[PDB]
Amino acid sequence: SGFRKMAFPSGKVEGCMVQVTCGTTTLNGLWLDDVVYCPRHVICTSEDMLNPNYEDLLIRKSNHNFLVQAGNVQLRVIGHSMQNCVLKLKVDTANPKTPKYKFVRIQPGQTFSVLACYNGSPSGVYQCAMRPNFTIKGSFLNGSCGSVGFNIDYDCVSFCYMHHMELPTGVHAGTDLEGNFYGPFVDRQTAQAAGTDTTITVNVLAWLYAAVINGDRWFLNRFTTTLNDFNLVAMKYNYEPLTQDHVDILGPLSAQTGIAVLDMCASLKELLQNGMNGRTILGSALLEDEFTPFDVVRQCSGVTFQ
Amino acid sequence: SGFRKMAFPSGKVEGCMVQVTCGTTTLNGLWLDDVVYCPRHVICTSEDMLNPNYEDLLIRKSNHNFLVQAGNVQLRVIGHSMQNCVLKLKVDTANPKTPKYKFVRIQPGQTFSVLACYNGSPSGVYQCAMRPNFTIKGSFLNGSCGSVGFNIDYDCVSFCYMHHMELPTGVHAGTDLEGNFYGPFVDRQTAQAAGTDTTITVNVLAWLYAAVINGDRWFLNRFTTTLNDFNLVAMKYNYEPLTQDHVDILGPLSAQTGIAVLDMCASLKELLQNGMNGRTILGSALLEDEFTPFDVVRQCSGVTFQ
Ligand SMILES: *[C@](O)(C(=O)N1CC(F)(F)C1)[C@H](C[C@@H]1CCCNC1=O)NC(=O)[C@@H]1[C@@H]2[C@H](CN1C(=O)[C@@H](NC(=O)C(F)(F)F)C(C)(C)C)C2(C)C
Ligand SMILES: *[C@](O)(C(=O)N1CC(F)(F)C1)[C@H](C[C@@H]1CCCNC1=O)NC(=O)[C@@H]1[C@@H]2[C@H](CN1C(=O)[C@@H](NC(=O)C(F)(F)F)C(C)(C)C)C2(C)C
Ligand SMILES: [Cl-]
Repeated sequence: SGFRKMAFPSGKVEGCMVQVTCGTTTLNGLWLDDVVYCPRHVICTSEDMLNPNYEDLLIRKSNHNFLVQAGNVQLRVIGHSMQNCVLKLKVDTANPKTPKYKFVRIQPGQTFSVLACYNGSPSGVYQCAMRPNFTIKGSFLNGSCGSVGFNIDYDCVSFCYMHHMELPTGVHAGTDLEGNFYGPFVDRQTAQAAGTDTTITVNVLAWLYAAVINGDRWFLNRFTTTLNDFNLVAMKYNYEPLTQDHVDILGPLSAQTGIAVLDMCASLKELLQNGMNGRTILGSALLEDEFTPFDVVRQCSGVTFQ
Repeated sequence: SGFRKMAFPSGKVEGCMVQVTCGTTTLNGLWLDDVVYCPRHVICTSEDMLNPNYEDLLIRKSNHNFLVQAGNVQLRVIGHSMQNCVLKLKVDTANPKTPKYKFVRIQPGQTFSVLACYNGSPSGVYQCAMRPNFTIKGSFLNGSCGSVGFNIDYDCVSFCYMHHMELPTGVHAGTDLEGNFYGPFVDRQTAQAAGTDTTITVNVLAWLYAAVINGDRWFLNRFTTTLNDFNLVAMKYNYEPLTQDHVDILGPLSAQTGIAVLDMCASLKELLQNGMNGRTILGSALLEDEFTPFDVVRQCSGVTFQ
């Protein structure tokens, strides 16, 4: 029993983290095979970052201008290219600790683990959700750029996030590993703000199933609803629309608990309209939307990774 | 910016996890050098666990009765001994991935990372606190026994917890790595309950400093208090007494923010007496007591591990 925000074990990713320095700018890189991936603004000074011309700064750089360290080992750069907002440095050494891996662009609502790094070294690990507004609610200090987000499937690391920047309200934006931002952000220091966020409904329902599984069942009412009535009531509270796909995704939890998805929807509608009235669910006084159905299943069914 | 419950990177510990089977009971073991450490009730059947005689069951076991697997590799046991509630299996292979390490018995209030495992494989990682009542609020399914808790200091893993059991209310109990339980629990299936828990005051204050650092400052009042008046008011709310040691421990955060500890104490007193009145601090609607001063410093100063 119990239900915690749980990250994926980080060891496979730890063995991929390097320090990248260019001029006086140092951040983190991801060393896979014989390529180091890092945010392309490693090639800027502070000054430059207000409105940088990245292809101009990069044309003026030679391989030797990039210092890549993996512990007390310098890796010689033998090539470099820019892919969108990500810089690729070819090195003369393939990373022996390269795991089985993919690059995935995740969808709003999907979670991942962030391995927060400084100077190519891990600080710690925690789970995040890609928010509907294409931000994450992270913990990142200066030096954290190049820190990555990932999922593990069994033996395979799916890299989905590389950290670039922090927006007002202390939320975070970055790219997939092909250097395309999530959301409308740009890698320059100018006024940008996150869009107004929404609550990930399917995830809140998953979390309500997690509660039931753990014996926290007070919020279950005797009623059902239609997907129609549910979506109308939830729109008022800034909840995303629940789709039939979302309903189908919730099937495993629904089947495990014997609670139809539209019954849980009725229970949630009552929580939204009536609030929690001094009560907690799974320790929490607010509804949690940063557990996916799969996360709930993994945690409550003990899925592991090799 | 941002403030997340962050675990230590798990890679050093992952390389130490094995599966231990004895008869039909399988759980996790910790492989350091040429010793595998696991809960001693691996040598029980279900039946046995209601009131086991561990030294009797163990005398009837031979080395070969313990199957230790590390991936698709069986490690031959060449010795076995019991230390309190922990079984030590000497194996014929020293673990090549053994990190620099210590065994520490942590104090109530101190945090650690748990690497939750099943069948010797990692499921995920999350942070916990040793509660004043010597339980942790974990996430552990059947098969999780032998999962360990740890801290990383730079390069050195301090192992402080090995998981044994789950109590009513879905909280968890276990041992240090010398097999002594935290708290009054015993490794047998009989009625045991956690003592009534208390809130870790020093940790809540640390978390209030974290909030200030992140710009969440609404709860700061203009007042100060004495350590005396604070401790009287906090006793009513089931908060632990704050000691001068705790005050001294909070010095770094106090100095960084310019807020005296007894001013923060005044702010907290007001929160306890008046509640939060619909407001959140760092995303949270309840006061959080599972971040230590050091955790706050690490996260808000970017301490890393090699
Ligand atoms: C990242 O570049 C980094 O860690 N380092 C080390 C270094 F200084 F050498 C480069 C940082 C990470 C930031 C720093 C503030 C705390 N948390 C973080 O995530 N990224 C940046 O500093 C990026 C790069 C320039 C500006 N910027 C920002 O994050 C800024 N944001 C914005 O301008 C805004 F649009 F509002 F989002 C800043 C104001 C937070 C500094 C780039 C190229 C966008
Ligand atoms: C641990 O032994 C384990 O994971 N495994 C795999 C196995 F079955 F082969 C042995 C489990 C972990 C438990 C299981 C329930 C979910 N979460 C957990 O942490 N530990 C136990 O099962 C221990 C051992 C016998 C009984 N027990 C308990 O946890 C029981 N608790 C109690 O009796 C009580 F005192 F209330 F705390 C149980 C009722 C939760 C099964 C030992 C030797 C104490
Ligand atoms: Cl909360």
